[PDB]
Amino acid sequence: MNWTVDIPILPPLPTDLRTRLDAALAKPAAQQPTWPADQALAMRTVLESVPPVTVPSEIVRLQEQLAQVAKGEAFLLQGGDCAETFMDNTEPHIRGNVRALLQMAVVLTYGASMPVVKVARIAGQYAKPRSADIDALGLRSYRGDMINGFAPDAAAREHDPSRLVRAYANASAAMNLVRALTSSGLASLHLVHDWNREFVRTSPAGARYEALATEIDRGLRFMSACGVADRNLQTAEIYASHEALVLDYERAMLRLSDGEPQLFDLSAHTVWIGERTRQIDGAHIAFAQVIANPVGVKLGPNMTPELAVEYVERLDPHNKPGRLTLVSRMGNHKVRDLLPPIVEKVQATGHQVIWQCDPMHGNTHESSTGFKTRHFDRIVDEVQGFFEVHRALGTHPGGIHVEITGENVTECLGGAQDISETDLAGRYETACDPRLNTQQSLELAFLVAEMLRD
Amino acid sequence: MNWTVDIPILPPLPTDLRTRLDAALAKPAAQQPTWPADQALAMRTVLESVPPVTVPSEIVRLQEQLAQVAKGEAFLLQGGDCAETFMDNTEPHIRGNVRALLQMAVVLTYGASMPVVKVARIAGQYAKPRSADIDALGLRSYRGDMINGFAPDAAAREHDPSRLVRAYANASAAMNLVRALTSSGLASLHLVHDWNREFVRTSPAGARYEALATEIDRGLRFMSACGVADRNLQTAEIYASHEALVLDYERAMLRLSDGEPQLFDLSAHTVWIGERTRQIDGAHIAFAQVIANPVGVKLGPNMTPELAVEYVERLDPHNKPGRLTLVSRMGNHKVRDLLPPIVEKVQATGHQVIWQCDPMHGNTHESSTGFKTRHFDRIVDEVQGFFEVHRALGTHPGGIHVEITGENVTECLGGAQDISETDLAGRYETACDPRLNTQQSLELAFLVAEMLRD
Amino acid sequence: MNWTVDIPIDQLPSLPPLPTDLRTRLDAALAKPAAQQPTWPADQALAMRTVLESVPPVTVPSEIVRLQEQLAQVAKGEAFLLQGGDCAETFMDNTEPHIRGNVRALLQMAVVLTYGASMPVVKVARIAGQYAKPRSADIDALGLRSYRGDMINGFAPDAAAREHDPSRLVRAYANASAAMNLVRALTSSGLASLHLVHDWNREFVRTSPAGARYEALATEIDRGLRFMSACGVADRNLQTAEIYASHEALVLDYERAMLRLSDGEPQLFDLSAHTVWIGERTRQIDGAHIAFAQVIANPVGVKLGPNMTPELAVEYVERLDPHNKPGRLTLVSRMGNHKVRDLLPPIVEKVQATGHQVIWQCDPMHGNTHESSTGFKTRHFDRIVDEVQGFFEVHRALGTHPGGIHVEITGENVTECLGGAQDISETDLAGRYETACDPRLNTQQSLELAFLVAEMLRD
Amino acid sequence: MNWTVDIPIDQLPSLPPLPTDLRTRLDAALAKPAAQQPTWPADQALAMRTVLESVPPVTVPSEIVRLQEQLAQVAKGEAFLLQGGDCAETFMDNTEPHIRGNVRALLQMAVVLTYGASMPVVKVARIAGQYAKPRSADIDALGLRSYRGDMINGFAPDAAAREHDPSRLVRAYANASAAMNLVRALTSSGLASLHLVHDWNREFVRTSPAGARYEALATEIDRGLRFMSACGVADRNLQTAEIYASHEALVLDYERAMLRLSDGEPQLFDLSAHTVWIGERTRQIDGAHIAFAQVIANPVGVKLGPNMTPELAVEYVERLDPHNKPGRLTLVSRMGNHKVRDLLPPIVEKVQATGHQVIWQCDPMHGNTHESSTGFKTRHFDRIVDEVQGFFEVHRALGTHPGGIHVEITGENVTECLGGAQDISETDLAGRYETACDPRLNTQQSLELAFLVAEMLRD
Ligand SMILES: N[C@H](Cc1ccc(O)cc1)C(=O)O
Ligand SMILES: N[C@H](Cc1ccc(O)cc1)C(=O)O
Ligand SMILES: N[C@H](Cc1ccc(O)cc1)C(=O)O
Ligand SMILES: N[C@H](Cc1ccc(O)cc1)C(=O)O
Ligand SMILES: N[C@H](Cc1ccc(O)cc1)C(=O)O
Ligand SMILES: N[C@H](Cc1ccc(O)cc1)C(=O)O
Ligand SMILES: [Cl-]
Ligand SMILES: [Cl-]
Ligand SMILES: [Cl-]
Ligand SMILES: [Cl-]
Ligand SMILES: [Cl-]
Ligand SMILES: [Cl-]
Ligand SMILES: [Cl-]
Ligand SMILES: [Cl-]
Ligand SMILES: [Mn+2]
Ligand SMILES: [Mn+2]
Ligand SMILES: [Mn+2]
Ligand SMILES: [Mn+2]
Repeated sequence: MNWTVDIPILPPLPTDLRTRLDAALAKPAAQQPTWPADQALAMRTVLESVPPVTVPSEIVRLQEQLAQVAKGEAFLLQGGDCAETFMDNTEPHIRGNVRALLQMAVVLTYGASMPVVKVARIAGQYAKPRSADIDALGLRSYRGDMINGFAPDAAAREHDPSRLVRAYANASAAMNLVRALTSSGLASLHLVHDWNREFVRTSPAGARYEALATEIDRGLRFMSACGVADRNLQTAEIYASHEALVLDYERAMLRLSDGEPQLFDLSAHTVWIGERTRQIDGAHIAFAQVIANPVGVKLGPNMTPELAVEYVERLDPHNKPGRLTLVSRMGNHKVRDLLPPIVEKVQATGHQVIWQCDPMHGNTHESSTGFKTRHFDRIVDEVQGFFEVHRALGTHPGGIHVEITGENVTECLGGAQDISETDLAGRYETACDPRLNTQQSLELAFLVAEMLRD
Repeated sequence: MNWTVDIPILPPLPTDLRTRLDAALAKPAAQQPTWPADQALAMRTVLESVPPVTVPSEIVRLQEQLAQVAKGEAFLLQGGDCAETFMDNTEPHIRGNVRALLQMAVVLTYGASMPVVKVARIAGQYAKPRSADIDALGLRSYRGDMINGFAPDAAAREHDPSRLVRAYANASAAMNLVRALTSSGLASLHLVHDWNREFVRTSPAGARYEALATEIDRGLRFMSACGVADRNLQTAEIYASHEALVLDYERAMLRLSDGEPQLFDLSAHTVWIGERTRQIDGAHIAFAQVIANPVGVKLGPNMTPELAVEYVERLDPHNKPGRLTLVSRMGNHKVRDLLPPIVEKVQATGHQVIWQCDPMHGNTHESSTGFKTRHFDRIVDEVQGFFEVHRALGTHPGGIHVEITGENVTECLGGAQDISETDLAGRYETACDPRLNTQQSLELAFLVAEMLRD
Repeated sequence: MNWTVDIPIDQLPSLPPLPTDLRTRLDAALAKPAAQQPTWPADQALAMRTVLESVPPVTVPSEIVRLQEQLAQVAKGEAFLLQGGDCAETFMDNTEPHIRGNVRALLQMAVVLTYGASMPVVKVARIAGQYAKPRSADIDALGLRSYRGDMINGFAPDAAAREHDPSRLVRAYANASAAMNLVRALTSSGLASLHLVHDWNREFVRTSPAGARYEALATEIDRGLRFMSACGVADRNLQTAEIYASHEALVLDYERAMLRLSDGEPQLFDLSAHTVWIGERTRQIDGAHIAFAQVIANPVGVKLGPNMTPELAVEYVERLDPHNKPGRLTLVSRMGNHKVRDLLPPIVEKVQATGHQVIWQCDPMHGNTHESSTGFKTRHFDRIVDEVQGFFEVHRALGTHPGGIHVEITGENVTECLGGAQDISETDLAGRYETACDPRLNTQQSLELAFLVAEMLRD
Repeated sequence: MNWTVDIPIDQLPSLPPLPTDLRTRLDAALAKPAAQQPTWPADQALAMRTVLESVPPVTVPSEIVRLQEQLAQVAKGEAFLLQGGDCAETFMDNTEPHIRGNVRALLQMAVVLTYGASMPVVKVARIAGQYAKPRSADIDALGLRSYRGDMINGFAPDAAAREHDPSRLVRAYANASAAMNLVRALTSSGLASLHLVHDWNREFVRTSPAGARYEALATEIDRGLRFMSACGVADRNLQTAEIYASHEALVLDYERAMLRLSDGEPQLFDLSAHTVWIGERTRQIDGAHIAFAQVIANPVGVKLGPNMTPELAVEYVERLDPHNKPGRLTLVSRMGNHKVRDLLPPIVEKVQATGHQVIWQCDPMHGNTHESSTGFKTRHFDRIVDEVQGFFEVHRALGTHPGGIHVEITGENVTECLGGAQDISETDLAGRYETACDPRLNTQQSLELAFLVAEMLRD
């Protein structure tokens, strides 16, 4: 029942990188798995010899496009599953999520009148933090498939270092498919947009989006009338991202680039540090300072303007637009009060970060029926508030970071489908937080396109 | 006061072309100048040695694009001065007309969702027919600058064969400039469309066109957001056309192409035969049958379905879509009754003509103040009727043929500027029929774009 | 305590099965006898196939359809096929440097071949799945069950490692998908750039002992590239590099589990690769391998060695190109340099007369293998070049198209094939003989071969 | 009764005059003495200038700005300038065939030069206005006032025709605009296609008596083009052909009347052409021609013959490139093949030390003219080639850029220059000596020169 891998039995890092990497990893690290060190080492030794998920030239390219976002010349769409699972790492599922991002992106592009950088939560989003080590059933908490199992039994919840290699296998398989898919017919704007027009026809609030959908279609037809063939467009790039949480995994996937040599985390193109692991003197922030990838930090409602500035100065020490993304997650009822003084203070530093809205993690609650859930209207209202904040300051609302899937799940309440607490039981499939289903994700893109237009 | 040209003192036509050309020109020809034959010959001998205004490969290309029009895959915009004059053959004027066509074309392209073929009435529109040889002042009628002078005195109205060479000089100069202009910054869609947005801001009915103007701007911005640079578009082609009226001029500008050899009239890319010279057994129709250029015939209210068919069978004997354009000029109050049976009968033949609306020549009347004029609303209503006719039959409304200028003249009544009979006296500059000024021409394009959309 | 980590293969729910009609066709084909198959228990094989039936595919049908179009152009004399990579991939060497080196060598070869042929070169790597090999003897020189490639057992000369382990099917898939991922990343990186890739060809000329021989062509290629640039052709404005994946379809357990239905018409594609070939020891006309190739939509190839008859050749054409699709079938000649000029012409004539258009591809390696006095299995560069030379002569005489080459190469500076400008000797072989099977052309030899074939395309 | 038709020049209302400040500057410049001007009455000249002030321009400022950018690239060593066409255009020969033949020859030369130089070639024709020439003697060998070109008087050797006729200004404009129209049509026709144009270079090699000499390069160019095509470069996906117009700015009446203001910054452009040069006999440092060149925005050139000093050269640089704009000024060497290697280096060194970047262009014709024993004025192909050879040597020795050539050519198979592969003799000259002024390279000679210069660019 096991495939078995041989433990390799080789370029030394430049002395300074070895020193800084060691210092970063010696700092305290929250939310790490508790598995034996000798077993972790063996797994990392396997991962240090595998082909990388991404390569440095792609990360450099992403950095260039994120700079444009930071400068107000592009918009960032980041999205995908809350938690990828080994079980659902399948072609239909992956294609569903790629398609939903593409569908959203064309609508946002038209509304923003500028390019949309597409970053999927995919090919590595297998680890999550927990506030409690014992869950509501008295079991050790599920921390994602890189760590332990979702099944509600003790043995499955044991931390298993073999999941580090299993997670890489799943991630590299998914990434291969994402690459194949973005240079397939799935890339074509016309294909992708006719999907949106089917969505408009079947949605209960379709008549509401019909005008913009038609306008987009006429735009695409105009492009074609002017002689623009699909043969000669910017062909689709979808980048890979996840939360950099398990440092055993991230450190094993570091590779030294071939103009000074730098350390790149090649488990992804970009990674972010979450609320529970962003300790300013912690290993995760220190790890982010050593790697060359673009990075994000999640900023919740206890964020101060002063700490935001300290993240900016530590994480973008050389003033490189787009290197750092600050991901606002303040709850729809607070975003308007809490965000402006953070934005003002950071902007005064002269650094150019991307300001990205995560309207999901600040707006979750537990339904009467037991399922943890989010209301579509709160998610939409946070994005609305985020846009108001930036428009008042004249700063750039740079992007959104959403949890979505191309499946017709029943996880977040509301939308045009008016998903109720009752409906939640029928198709609740997430291993963790509730995702916008394909219709809700589409509807949000339309709604956000209008915010971009106004 | 004269430049003087030496009379050349040389490839024989294939025997069949010489025979057919001679037969065509021996047939009766209406509306020809009355100047001595020996003087005409000398002028034609000069014109037989000049560089051509157009070349065969451009005419072949136009034919390819007109085929697409005939098949329902493109739309034809034909427009420019009623009568070009030597006096106004200037850079500002020519640029004005090129700009007005470009402005109209972008709007029509967006509305049609397909390419617009642009054919200017330019670089040769120097001759006109007259129903009376003596005009309202008792003078011999002005027949255009290729024939005689506009000035109201006897001597200026004498027919002067030297105007054949003078007309070529003016035509080749204008064509040179048209070519320079269509590969200048004037070509750029963004430039051209910001003009339309200034028009929207200053028009008295601007609020009416604002929505479509914004929609176009968002379409252009989307194109740019998708990575379409102006560097890599279909760069502007504007073709040259005039009424083939003076056979001394047209025959002198024939050239034998270098896959069988054919006769091309290189005074223009396409030419049309007017109402007063379309005698079925006449020299003009017979001349049109010998040349390889695409051709049009104007069809007025006494047109029968049967005669239309005879034109089609004589002028498109080989069934080449786009070779023939049938130009409906029935008056706004008749187009709806008269056009359908012509369309039905021609369509039954299996030939594919372009159906083009000329909403001007069927709707002219004399104002109380003396000036010959047309009402904007009748012009618009004829185009509207033309579209209704085709939509009922499921045939392709292929194009419009309008008389326009990029100057702010006061020649046609109405439009958003509400030009009245009083206003007509202030800026009436046409050597012949009243042209839509730059604002009216633009407004019509918007109106026609909506017909194309509905 | 023995330097291994086990990776749980959790059972996960199955996606919908393939259509009953197509599975009916498949079962009939696979009831045919299959040579050279692993001996592992059926129940274990089934469990592992079940895992593979639900994994993300290595390739997708639209790429296969695109390859088929490019291979049609090859069959019609309008493109040239370059196929190459390791004789056997190993899991141990399935690393970034090794993959990058093989991708690089193939690109280096292709630009030289493109110039020489004055037509596009279709690039198909032996990569992301070449993990199984037949054997003639069930017992090797060490008295062990033979190594059958990493999909089946281990190279290490010990009993435990040599047992047939069906878990290696899944390990094979993990390695194929990781490699394919990287091949995709590399072909859209700076590695794709013609200028970058041809500068490497320039360093090669400067340092090769016989570089003076190739300088003329290398300079001429550089001048061609600079002309492109001078006419205003930007490198982003070219056909961006496609490298397809291929291997020998040997382990039917693996291939059948990697079958998928196209989205739609709908039919079976083997998504473990873009194209696969059938080997000399598994091409029985009524065997399971040919039957499997009949059922799949991918372009396929069949190796043709010196025992081939024109009649059997014709039977392959009738079974595997029944719809007369140009380029769907490639016939790969491996007759030895001393036999190709005699044995190939009758095969070609007979196939051409069928009215089908196959690709005629030259494998100049597998017919020219010998053993050194110092032990190592080896091939002579000159014999390899000479078979391709003879292959061109055959087609030139017949007015037929020499479609392409199929070679075993690596971007490593190994010492596996004798000869080349480096004059690799029998003594030298012991330095870096790293192949887990047949001797490969090293990076210099492979690049030197491309220059030589470029000259053969120019005459 | 004498085979002429008069074309009325109707007076038409004037458009707005040029700005007063700019006309003030112009008047100050044109008060300077002007050599070689027609003697026609001032009042008639004025009337004709008034007509020309309102005609559509020959060129537009955006094309001139684009040329200036391409000429900057030449000045910096990143492109090569090809300038060529008739020594004198005549109204009688300003026909479609003749224009097409000259455009064709220039394109044929440019593709060969592009390959050889491994960089873009800027194509500037001597066309659409080269209708005026200076003379040394006011009385010719027939006892007549000298022919001054068709803008001024008639070639025919009779008194009436030789009188200076200001109507010829308008006839010149009519002919320039007709020619420019056609040049524009031709450069966006199939004549633009690299393949078409290079096939002509292939026929030329096959039939030239010394074609064996050029076959290698011709084949190599063809292989480069086929490589482009093989890498997927479609001919519609290239920089579509631009051919600019130039002539010697000689008749100040014509040039000043063709001045226009750019739309906007705003400044004077001479829209009778894209670029104009000042000749050897009108380049007085304080004369009207240099002053006129100062005032206009177009790129300009100055001919530099064997009397030139480094100091005067430097004065041209200071007057005509006062803002240090690379490529705004071209210095055109015409020192004779026996003198260029001695006379050019001191001029170059001195100009380079100024810190300005001019274009160094070689005119290998006007310094190598002699008369045959059979009467005809002529030039030797070998002397022409040799000046360009010597010009390259000068720049190679100095590390400076040989910017381009300026040659007199036609697409006609005339017999005007001795030598070339056809070995044109003194006897042969009488067959087709058709130039109204200096002897031109015929189509074969001009194409042969391009191969030879291509080799000089390759070394
Ligand atoms: N070198 C691979 C290591 C590997 C590749 C891919 C993978 O998913 C896991 C492990 C092996 O020995 O198997
Ligand atoms: N594998 C990393 C550091 C490393 C070492 C060497 C190298 O080339 C890349 C990355 C660790 O956790 O120490
Ligand atoms: N060959 C021209 C003929 C010509 C050209 C242009 C023109 O506008 C009129 C006449 C000449 O002799 O003048
Ligand atoms: N110039 C024309 C006919 C013609 C003759 C010869 C030629 O090459 C073209 C056209 C005429 O009126 O007779
Ligand atoms: N869903 C995957 C199946 C898989 C994916 C990738 C892989 O390399 C092996 C197996 C799992 O259960 O782990
Ligand atoms: N408006 C023109 C001026 C002109 C145009 C073209 C030309 O070749 C000469 C003169 C005319 O009066 O005729
Ligand atoms: Cl890289
Ligand atoms: Cl599906
Ligand atoms: Cl042509
Ligand atoms: Cl103006
Ligand atoms: Cl079975
Ligand atoms: Cl053995
Ligand atoms: Cl004056
Ligand atoms: Cl003389
Ligand atoms: Mn989440
Ligand atoms: Mn009219
Ligand atoms: Mn092998
Ligand atoms: Mn000369």
